[PDB]
Amino acid sequence: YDIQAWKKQCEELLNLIFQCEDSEPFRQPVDLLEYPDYRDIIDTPMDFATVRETLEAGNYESPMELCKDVRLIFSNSKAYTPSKRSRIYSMSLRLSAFFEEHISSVLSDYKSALRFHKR
Ligand SMILES: CN(C)C(=O)c1cn[nH]c1
Repeated sequence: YDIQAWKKQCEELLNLIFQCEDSEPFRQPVDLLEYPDYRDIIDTPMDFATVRETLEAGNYESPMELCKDVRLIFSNSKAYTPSKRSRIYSMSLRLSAFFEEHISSVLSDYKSALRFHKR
């Protein structure tokens, strides 16, 4: 029932994601010189260094907000990909599966702790 535990749990999951080779295209903002039309397709860029920075600055109130930004990294890749078989999109699906498998308990424990707090 620790209401603050999610933060270190998210920091550790971000460390795992950064050690994963599949995260490389998503570690920093998409380079507009490499993908000139990126902002014509994507309205809200997102990347793992921005998520880590937001977390470390104390600018996420809950793991749900962090989860929303991580899911936006994956939906941006899906929207930008020219093919469902592209290399970078294929990496995003594996990384998404790994992130969802690990964030599930973080979200569950946080919501349970918050419900206990207002019991
Ligand atoms: C990060 N990035 C450039 C992408 O998500 C992408 C998706 N398909 N091709 C490139």
